[PDB]
Amino acid sequence: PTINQLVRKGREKVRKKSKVPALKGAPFRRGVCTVVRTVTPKKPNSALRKVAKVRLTSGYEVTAYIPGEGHNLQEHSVVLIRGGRVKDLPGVRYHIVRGVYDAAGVKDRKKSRSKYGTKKPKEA
Amino acid sequence: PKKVLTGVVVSDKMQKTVTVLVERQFPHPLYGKVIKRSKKYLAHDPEEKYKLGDVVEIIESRPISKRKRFRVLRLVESGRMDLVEKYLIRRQNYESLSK
Amino acid sequence: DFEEKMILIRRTARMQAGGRRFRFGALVVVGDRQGRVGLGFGKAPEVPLAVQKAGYYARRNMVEVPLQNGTIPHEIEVEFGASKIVLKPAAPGTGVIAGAVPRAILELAGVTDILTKELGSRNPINIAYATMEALRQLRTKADVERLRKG
Amino acid sequence: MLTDPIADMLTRIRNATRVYKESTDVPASRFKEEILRILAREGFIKGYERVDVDGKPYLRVYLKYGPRRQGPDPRPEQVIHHIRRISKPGRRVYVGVKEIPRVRRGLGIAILSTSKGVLTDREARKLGVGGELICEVW
Amino acid sequence: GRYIGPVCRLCRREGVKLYLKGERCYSPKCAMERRPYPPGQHGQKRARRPSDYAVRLREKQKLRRIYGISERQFRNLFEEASKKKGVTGSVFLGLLESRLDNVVYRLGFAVSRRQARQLVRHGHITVNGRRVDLPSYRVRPGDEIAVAEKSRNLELIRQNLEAMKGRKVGPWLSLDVEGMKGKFLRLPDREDLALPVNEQLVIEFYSR
RNA sequence: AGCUAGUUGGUGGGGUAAUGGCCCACCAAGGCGACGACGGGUAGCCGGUCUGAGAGGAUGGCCGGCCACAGGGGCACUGA
RNA sequence: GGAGGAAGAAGCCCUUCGGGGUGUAAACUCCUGAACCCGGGACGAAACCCCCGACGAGGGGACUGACGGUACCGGGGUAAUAGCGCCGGCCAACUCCGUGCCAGCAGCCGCGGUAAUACGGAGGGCGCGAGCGUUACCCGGAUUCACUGGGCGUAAAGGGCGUGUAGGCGGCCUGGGGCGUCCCAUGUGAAAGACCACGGCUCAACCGUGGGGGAGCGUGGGAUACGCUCAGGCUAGACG
RNA sequence: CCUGGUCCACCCGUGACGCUGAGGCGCGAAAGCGUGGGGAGCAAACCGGAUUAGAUACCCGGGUAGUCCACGCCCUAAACGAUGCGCGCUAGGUCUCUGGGUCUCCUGGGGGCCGAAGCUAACGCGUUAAGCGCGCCGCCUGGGGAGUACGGCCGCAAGGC
RNA sequence: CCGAGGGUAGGGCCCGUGACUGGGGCGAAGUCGUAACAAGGUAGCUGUACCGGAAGGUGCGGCUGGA
Ligand SMILES: [Mg+2]
Ligand SMILES: [Mg+2]
Ligand SMILES: [Mg+2]
Ligand SMILES: [Mg+2]
Ligand SMILES: [Mg+2]
Ligand SMILES: [Mg+2]
Ligand SMILES: [Mg+2]
Ligand SMILES: [Mg+2]
Ligand SMILES: [Mg+2]
Ligand SMILES: [Mg+2]
Ligand SMILES: [Mg+2]
Ligand SMILES: [Mg+2]
Ligand SMILES: [Mg+2]
Ligand SMILES: [Mg+2]
Ligand SMILES: [Mg+2]
Ligand SMILES: [Mg+2]
Ligand SMILES: [Mg+2]
Ligand SMILES: [Mg+2]
Ligand SMILES: [Mg+2]
Ligand SMILES: [Mg+2]
Ligand SMILES: [Mg+2]
Ligand SMILES: [Mg+2]
Ligand SMILES: [Mg+2]
Ligand SMILES: [Mg+2]
Ligand SMILES: [Mg+2]
Ligand SMILES: [Mg+2]
Ligand SMILES: [Mg+2]
Ligand SMILES: [Mg+2]
Ligand SMILES: [Mg+2]
Ligand SMILES: [Mg+2]
Ligand SMILES: [Mg+2]
Ligand SMILES: [Mg+2]
Ligand SMILES: [Mg+2]
Ligand SMILES: [Mg+2]
Ligand SMILES: [Mg+2]
Ligand SMILES: [Mg+2]
Ligand SMILES: [Mg+2]
Ligand SMILES: [Mg+2]
Ligand SMILES: [Mg+2]
Ligand SMILES: [Mg+2]
Ligand SMILES: [Mg+2]
Ligand SMILES: [Zn+2]
Repeated sequence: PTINQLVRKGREKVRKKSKVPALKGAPFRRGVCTVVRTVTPKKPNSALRKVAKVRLTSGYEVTAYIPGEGHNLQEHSVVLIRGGRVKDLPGVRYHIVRGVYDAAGVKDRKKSRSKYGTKKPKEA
Repeated sequence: PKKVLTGVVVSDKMQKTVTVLVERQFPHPLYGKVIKRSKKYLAHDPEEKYKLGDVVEIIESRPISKRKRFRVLRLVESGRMDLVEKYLIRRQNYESLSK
Repeated sequence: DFEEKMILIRRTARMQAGGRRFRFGALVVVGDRQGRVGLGFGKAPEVPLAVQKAGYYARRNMVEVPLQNGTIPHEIEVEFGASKIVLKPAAPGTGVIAGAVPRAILELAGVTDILTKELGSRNPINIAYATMEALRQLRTKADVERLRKG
Repeated sequence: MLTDPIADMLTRIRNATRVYKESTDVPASRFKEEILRILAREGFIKGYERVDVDGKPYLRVYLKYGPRRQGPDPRPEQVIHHIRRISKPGRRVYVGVKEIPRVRRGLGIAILSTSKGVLTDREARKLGVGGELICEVW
Repeated sequence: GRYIGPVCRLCRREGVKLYLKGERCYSPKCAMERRPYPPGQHGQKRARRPSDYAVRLREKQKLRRIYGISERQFRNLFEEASKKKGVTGSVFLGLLESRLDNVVYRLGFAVSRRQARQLVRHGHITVNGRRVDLPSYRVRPGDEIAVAEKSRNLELIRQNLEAMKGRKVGPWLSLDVEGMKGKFLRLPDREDLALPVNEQLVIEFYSR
């Protein structure tokens, strides 16, 4: 483009899409489970992933992931939502934060626990 | 200093007033190249002395009417309709920009 | 004998009824650290052999890097095909800031204070090749006005 | 019709050297001469002289290359490695004295018109002025 | 902060040896003299050629671990220099050395750095009169780092001031061993400092 | 992608601390727009702040300067 | 917490059953004393007011502390909280067991189908430390809006082709103006922040003092190569 | 018969009067549409005959719009050199079209092939540049979604931008 | 006189939603055929037209990114 052309048209700023409408630029969002089901992986994987559709505060609703092993989430459980997708279950684009509201931590888990919201146990 | 400007009278169809077209230049804030840009100022003419096509100096004068904050300072050069022709054409080209 | 540091080694391959044969590659730099360096690329049926051939051609083709304070004479840019490299001289006590390719090459060449930017294609191989021709084209106030004699 | 004759000249040269030609006649002009002078006064050429090709005044400008070379491609190096116009007909470039470029870390030159003669980087910076950056040569 | 725990263990890993201990690291038993290999179940295994990162890290890490300082301050310090004019290489150390807990190591008053600290901390040390408990306190040129009147009478400041008698000390310092009180003469010059670390690499690790 | 009826200008008045179509009469028919008028969206603005080799990009919380507002909206009174 | 302390406890983990590892780490030994206990205890406060002088310039005298018995100084004095992240590659840190496309990991490339450094525990290791991780958003890397600093034969990208309006661009020489452009002086560009120095709080963070800068813009003067404008001439472009 | 562009020659006339070009306007293959002509051959559709598992195809025998003309629409395209236009400069070798000259030669415009230097990711380009430069216009910014949707303008429609 | 707003009436834009409808994206191993990639087994692509369960076919002109 000739200089003149830039004086006319000018360059166009990029601007990107919010990979996550968790809403008011929120850290996280709270919500209640509409369903608690078990979907199945994509391309070359195979399994039964524990997922829950959540009715957010923002009148919304999204399928969300349940981390860890086993849980305690029913048709009316509250919950807080974190937001990272899952390169495997088209649909899910937010994660459930373990250990807040009606969401237990991960039972008997000892390794990395920030993630998975299990308390530090006593050694005795 | 009461600002001054130099431009052509491009409309003389008011009672005691002229539209003075006024050009300015400057380097472009990012792409350098000097660029042309203009405004139009409505100019008091209590003697309707100034006719169409005249290049003139204007001066930052006291508010005479709405839209009208400049008095016609003094003549710079009569007979310059060639610039007026540029204005009026630019304007006439607009008709061919609608639907 | 000089320094001799190894840039990168890769396993390539070709086809043929029955399976795929192979070959390994060795891009290698070399330098005492006085202003002398050489780049050499070595291909061979085995890792070690290839790394060997590396140094051999390395020493074969080398260049006179006119240092100065431990930095470099002037600022230059060179494109090798799709890969472009910028070498800009820094004051004593800065560091040798660059990718593994241009840094490696630049260390044994001596330099201690140099600003570098890797534009274009960042093909390891090609960056190297590029870095050299850069140095190759380095001038000092001397050999400068040495051409403006007459 | 040549939009910018200067940028032409420069290129005329740039193309000449590329194959190591003796001289090359760029159509004449007081400002081109002025420029050329600084290529000689600073030694990128042997120099230039006025001529004619049918009442038509060019400028014979004799190049200047380096020593022949050993190895393959024995072709010499060049005194004029890189010449390229800065301020252009479609993007005039001006500079205060403080802004003036420092070509190729002292090794090169930046010719450039001014209110008191066509100076160069050192020449203006010392003369204490600025003006239209004309081009950079080295 | 200041680590606290197994030390003749990085004395290991880093390869090069260190005297975070003082005396015993002179024994024929620094655990280093005995196990010239880095800790953990492996250690004695065919060691893979480090990545250009691995190097730059280890270096800085090594150095850092010497003065037993917090990555924070080490970093703050790095930048402290980076900012200041001149060759950052040296200057990063010039200030690394002005640390009161370091000056009270180098000025002999103590055996290990991790003891010098605890000294300065407990206020046992002092400066130009007024006491101080600020390990981080940057010593400038021309400073009286004495011992405390209450502290001259300590068995340990004694046994430390012991072998110190006459023992030569840094060319940027001074030691009136009788009156147990040293001066900070100037800002070191690269050579004045002897340490097992390519300063460049560190500079480089913070340009990542 | 066309906009405009106090709309653009004028004479005379009203009004204010004071200019002005601010307001009112009568007069002329003007004023504005691709250098983007009109309309829609969004936003208080700046000294600064974050980041960046820089040119830039993002940003305006605490502090300082200005504007705006005081449940939504209008009004005038007292008064420097 | 600091210094010493085994060819190196037990427990636990690997093991080619010889051994290796946590690891000087622990114990243990001495010395140091965060805390807490007792005492002493502010700067921040010198004016307004009164006497003399004149109710003034100048001199003297006195009252007042929320924080607060808090800082800070002195003496005594106990070994006295550690946690989180990762260890397939980018990217630093590796082995056992369990598991068996299940349970699960996941930023990307991908991992898991009976011997998994990629899941889950363990041992060990790397990293940081009263923090460590995660989510969200801004800039960076992105030279991927490219003025600096990108491109279009086939990767995305030449308008199906002309004509021409505005606009952008303008051959050689001489003179006038000096609009851009260039220089100097001056006003302005508050303070705070920033950057350079110096000190105050035990350092620092914070904070005070001083200095140096800032494009822009107004004003006065100056320069005339390149761009502009007016004036004169030419014939290499273009037309006839 | 009417008419466009274009090259050469002579150095005569004008004296920079130029280049480009958003919008505008004009032209724009084939198929397609309107009204009216025309209709031999060919031939979407359509009908049979074969082949075939089937054969809404390929092949065969028929055959209607259309293909043609007039006037008016439509405005697409592998509308291709997939290469915007103008100017200057940077080896030559070869054959070819068409001009001019004291014509075994020289020079001017044009169409090709191999190729210096140079460019190129490569293939290739290369005085008919994709080299080296300047001017001005148009255009690109991961694939699919989709040249779809909506709005708008145009069109009889089909559909176009 | 003007005047907050209230009322009546008619327009403009934007959002949500709606029986039903159109295609579109994705989904480890469904039914039908084989269109394209090698002369792809009738060279391919293409604008348009018509037709067919579907890919697709055929007509007309065009490009080679075919022979
Ligand atoms: Mg799998
Ligand atoms: Mg390139
Ligand atoms: Mg009004
Ligand atoms: Mg708002
Ligand atoms: Mg950048
Ligand atoms: Mg109100
Ligand atoms: Mg690793
Ligand atoms: Mg994990
Ligand atoms: Mg694991
Ligand atoms: Mg980077
Ligand atoms: Mg950027
Ligand atoms: Mg550019
Ligand atoms: Mg690109
Ligand atoms: Mg393409
Ligand atoms: Mg074309
Ligand atoms: Mg196209
Ligand atoms: Mg024009
Ligand atoms: Mg001026
Ligand atoms: Mg300031
Ligand atoms: Mg004449
Ligand atoms: Mg044209
Ligand atoms: Mg047509
Ligand atoms: Mg037709
Ligand atoms: Mg018809
Ligand atoms: Mg037939
Ligand atoms: Mg037939
Ligand atoms: Mg073709
Ligand atoms: Mg074009
Ligand atoms: Mg030819
Ligand atoms: Mg060719
Ligand atoms: Mg040719
Ligand atoms: Mg997308
Ligand atoms: Mg598309
Ligand atoms: Mg279409
Ligand atoms: Mg539509
Ligand atoms: Mg109303
Ligand atoms: Mg087919
Ligand atoms: Mg087929
Ligand atoms: Mg076929
Ligand atoms: Mg077809
Ligand atoms: Mg058919
Ligand atoms: Zn040790």
